[PDB]
Amino acid sequence: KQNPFVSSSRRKNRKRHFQAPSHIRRRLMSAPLSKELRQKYNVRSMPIRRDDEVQVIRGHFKGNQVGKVVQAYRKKFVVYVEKIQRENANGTNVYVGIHPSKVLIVKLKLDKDRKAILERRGKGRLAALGK
Amino acid sequence: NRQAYAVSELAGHQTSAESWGTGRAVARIPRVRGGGTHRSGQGAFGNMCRGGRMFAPTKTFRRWHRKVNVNQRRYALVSAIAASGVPALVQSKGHVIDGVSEFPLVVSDEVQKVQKTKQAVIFLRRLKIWADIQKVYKSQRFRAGRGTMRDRRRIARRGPLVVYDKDEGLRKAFRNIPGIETINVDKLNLLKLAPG
Amino acid sequence: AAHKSFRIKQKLAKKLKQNRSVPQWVRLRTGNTIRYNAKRRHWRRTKLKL
Amino acid sequence: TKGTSSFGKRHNKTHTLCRRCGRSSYHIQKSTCAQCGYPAAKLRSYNWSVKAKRRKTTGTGRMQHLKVVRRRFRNGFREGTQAKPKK
Amino acid sequence: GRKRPVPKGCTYGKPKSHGVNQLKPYRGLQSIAEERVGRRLGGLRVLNSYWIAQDASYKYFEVILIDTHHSAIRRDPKINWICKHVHKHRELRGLTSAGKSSRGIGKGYRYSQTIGGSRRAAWKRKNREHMHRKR
Amino acid sequence: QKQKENLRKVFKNKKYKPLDLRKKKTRAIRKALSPRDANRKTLKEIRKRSVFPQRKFAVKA
RNA sequence: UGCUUGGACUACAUAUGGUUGAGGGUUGUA
RNA sequence: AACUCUAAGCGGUGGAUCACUCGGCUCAUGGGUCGAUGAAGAACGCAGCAAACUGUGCGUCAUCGUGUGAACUGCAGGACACAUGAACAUCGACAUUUUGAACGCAUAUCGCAGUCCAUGCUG
RNA sequence: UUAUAUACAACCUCAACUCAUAUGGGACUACCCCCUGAAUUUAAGCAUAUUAAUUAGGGGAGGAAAAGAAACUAACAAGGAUUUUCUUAGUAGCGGCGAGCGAAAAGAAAACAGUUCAGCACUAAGUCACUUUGUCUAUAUGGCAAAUGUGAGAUGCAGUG
RNA sequence: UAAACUCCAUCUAAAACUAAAUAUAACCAUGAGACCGAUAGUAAACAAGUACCGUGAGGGAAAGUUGAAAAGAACUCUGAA
RNA sequence: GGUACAAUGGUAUGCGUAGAAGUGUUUGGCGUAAGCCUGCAUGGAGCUGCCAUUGGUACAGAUCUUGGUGGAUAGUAGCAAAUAAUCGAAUGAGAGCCUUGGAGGACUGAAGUGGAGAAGGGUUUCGUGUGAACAGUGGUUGAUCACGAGUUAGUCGGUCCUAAGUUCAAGGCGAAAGCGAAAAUUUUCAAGUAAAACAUAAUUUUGAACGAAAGGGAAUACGGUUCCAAUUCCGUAACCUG
Repeated sequence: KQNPFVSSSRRKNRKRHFQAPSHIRRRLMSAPLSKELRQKYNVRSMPIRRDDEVQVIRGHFKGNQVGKVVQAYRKKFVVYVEKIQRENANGTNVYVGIHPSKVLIVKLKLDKDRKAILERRGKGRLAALGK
Repeated sequence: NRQAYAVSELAGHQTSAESWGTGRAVARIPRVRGGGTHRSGQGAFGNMCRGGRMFAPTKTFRRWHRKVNVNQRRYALVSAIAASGVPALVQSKGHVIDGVSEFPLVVSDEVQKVQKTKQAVIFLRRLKIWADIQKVYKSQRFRAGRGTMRDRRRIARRGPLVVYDKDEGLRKAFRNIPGIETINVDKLNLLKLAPG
Repeated sequence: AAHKSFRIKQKLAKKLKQNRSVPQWVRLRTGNTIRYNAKRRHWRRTKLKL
Repeated sequence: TKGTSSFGKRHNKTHTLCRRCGRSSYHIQKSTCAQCGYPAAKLRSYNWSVKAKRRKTTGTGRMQHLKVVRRRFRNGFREGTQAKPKK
Repeated sequence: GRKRPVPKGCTYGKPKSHGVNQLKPYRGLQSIAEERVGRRLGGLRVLNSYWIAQDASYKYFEVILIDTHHSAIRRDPKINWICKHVHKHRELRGLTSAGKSSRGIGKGYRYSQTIGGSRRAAWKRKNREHMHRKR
Repeated sequence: QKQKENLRKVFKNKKYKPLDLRKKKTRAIRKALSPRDANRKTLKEIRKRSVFPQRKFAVKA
């Protein structure tokens, strides 16, 4: 917008994210926190993980029921949640893929690193609201 | 503000293709040479061929820019300030102004210190200028090109122009409102003062 | 020829292993486009020129 | 008998493989490649054919050394150090 | 002079092209002299060359040449300019005193058209066709 | 690299270390007058250097 | 000593030294 | 309900038209870096299942150290190897086969040496 | 020494080495320097001319290169290295005086930076490279000193200029 | 404007270095556009300098699009399929 | 002057998943005309009117270019050289083939259609499996397609030697490349020593290398063995080199 090393080209923005590698594709794989975890942590969004719990917002499954994810299938830009599912012709349960923008994290899986993102994404909100 | 375009200077001409002449029962154009590849012997070099050079290729030394007399760009700036009074002519560029106080709208130098976009829209609300911004949002479209693939998909049409003298904060504060742009007195672009 | 060199026998060996099909899982990868093998030669229709 | 009958006598090779370029264009009696001009210290290329130069330029193959040197330029050709850990 | 190396099936062209046996080089015998030393000795730079004798078929020259990676050419700051990389094969580029004269480099008027440098730098300039933006 | 780091400990203090324990930068950079005498100077230029420094001045009335 | 196996080396042209030298090429104490 | 003519409807054959675009092209900006320390290029090898492309060199679709911090996925198999770090980038460590300016001599040959150091079999 | 019969020396011209140390070839192609050099074309024919001091061929470098601090202009009230742009100017000139071709000084800009040798009554070789030994602190074709060890150097090295 | 006289001006050739403004279809990294939109734009949007042809120098293609998600049509009948 | 196409700048408080572009059409029209508006049907995400300025701006032709298609024609085009097959059986979804085995009539007639090699080819060989395509008819078979396998040497060859010749070596030459040289260049340019004495001492320069799977050139034969290899494995008996 005001940076001359920033492209507003359709072409270069579609290309730089479909060809994103699978660790830029974690930050592209992001989902909003719940309004209680947004209020507990002062963190708005998060990169999704495996043992995170999750509610579906848009699309046919549309949600009030929280299930945990089982694949952050970064290659398709899609997640698979534990009971969001579908049938084959021959009665096999297949997981239906949801993009993380259309989903809502209600319980984050925490270890020593997923906690330290919260003490980094929340500390940099009070330090960006006090401007 | 235009940029140069041209086809490649070697395109259509990357073939060693000569003409079978007559009498080989096929027309006399340069046909590609060898064998076994769908491409021989097929038709090369021509505007009417498939893969040839275009009829006269576009060159990068077209005159794209222009010299206008300076006294003729002063004449046009002047005729775009005398039409930014006259509310028959602002009312015929669209431009909701049936609640605007005076023509010319002169406001204080206190508008030149507006520092947030929240403050800036109240000024446009209080001075009944906001009804032209609301017509800016109702004109936000997509282009019907071809321009959509060439980085001009779109945003709106034009709104008010805030000629200012000093900039204490108002070009930042008016930066994000659609349709609005702020300009210094001494410069005065004609491209911004009579758009189109 | 039945008297070849070591270097013609290794270039003949590499074109021999390269004359497999595409494995059929490869058409099961995501967004795959490879359908057949496009670099299959027969020994009788296209020659190697070696 | 310039044609069909004459072409059955083709069973000897004018060009075997070439030991620089790997094309089967090394003339055996000349002992001279027709493509890279092999036993001659310097490659054969010409400005009257840009398509041929195109086909064997730098970066038609692997560039096994050059694009490590491109990645090393941007770091100032540093050597003998490693990234100390944090953070 | 320079016999023109056309094959005795001599020069095909228009009759201005037919000269074989009375043409001269553009570089002198001293120019071509230290040229023949700079090739055969690629590990050394040619500084300057000098006539020492001649008779009827051979002029011959001494050539001052310099071992540029020696630890006394490089450590000594007067001569030390030619240990640089714009001085690799200067004698093959017209840059020694003998190769320099063939080029036609001087001031002012008589030496006019090599006025940007080379001679070909000057045809490039004098034929340069500036289309302007504002034109 | 437990054995090349050991050879680099032995070919400390010796001039003429092996060509592999020796700084492959580029071929052009390794030859081109190591800057410890690319910018050494004649005694005539060190004596023009120490008598008239560029003075530091300002002009207007 | 003995056959195998592994490694180092063995191109050319050049510069500066080193080392061995050639020459009734100029000379010298005898 | 021969065949023919014409029209539309349905089916075919064909792949225009329109709408797409990790591709071209053109203009400009910043920067200056190959190789006898073996380049560019070539060849052949290398994956649990792989032919090509991409990557690589017997340490062979990778690689020390860093960064990030849970995947990779077509299918298995393992991840107890975050929680002392997957996958990715990055890359400063180590490494880089036969070649190739190509350097023991050759090479339509995996042909023939020498000198030397070691080991593995007599004594 | 040399009846080419004992040595001895020293130079000078040249050798040899799998000697110590080093240096060089090859690649790329857009720009750059040095060379070699056409014909189509146009002239309504065509040979000079033109195309062109160009395509192609050959060689050599750098991030730019080349050029460059006057054997330059002018004829002034004088200017002052190089290179690039504007103008001079399609001008002066050149040309089967046909086709065609064709610069420069001054002026206006951009940028600005200046110097070094050889050769004299420099007036104690006042210099340099190795190698070894002390000894600095890159993984140094470095730093200093010692032996001034061996050589370059009086067929001329440094400083001044 | 060639020559001879007598001037005048003007430089100091036959040795050497030198940044900057300048150039840049290549390379490393970028940004753009009144450009093209798959018979177009690179020859090449795709495993493209590929397949393939030529002894060789060299010549050199065609080929983008299910759907939002494979949910990629279980099962039955008929058939050698 | 007017109309089609694509854009850019303005503009229409334009239109659009409640269906845009496109296409289809006996929906109804308007325009002298280029063309336009409209309904319905398909379609699934973009597009149009106006003012200006534009441009790779309008096709029936070019033995135009690329692609697709029609007749001719399901064919009086044709699939007729190399004598020739027939019976019965089994398999099979289906048999004139190549599928097999049996019987039988024939041909090649050994200067072969037999058995082996050299070029060249490169897995085609072989076993099992086989579905489309290919085998210009068929196909249960295949030199096709899938899968699995297969090539063993001191004695056969290469490799060694030279031929005709070739590549290089600094006399040379050339702006160079390089001679579409053949260098024959070249101070001791090459050898020699159970290695020496009043030079250690006797001697030689055409350098060098490549170039023959038919020339030259050490040494092996038998019997057996496999789905597939054999002067190579196995057994047996020899031989050459060091």
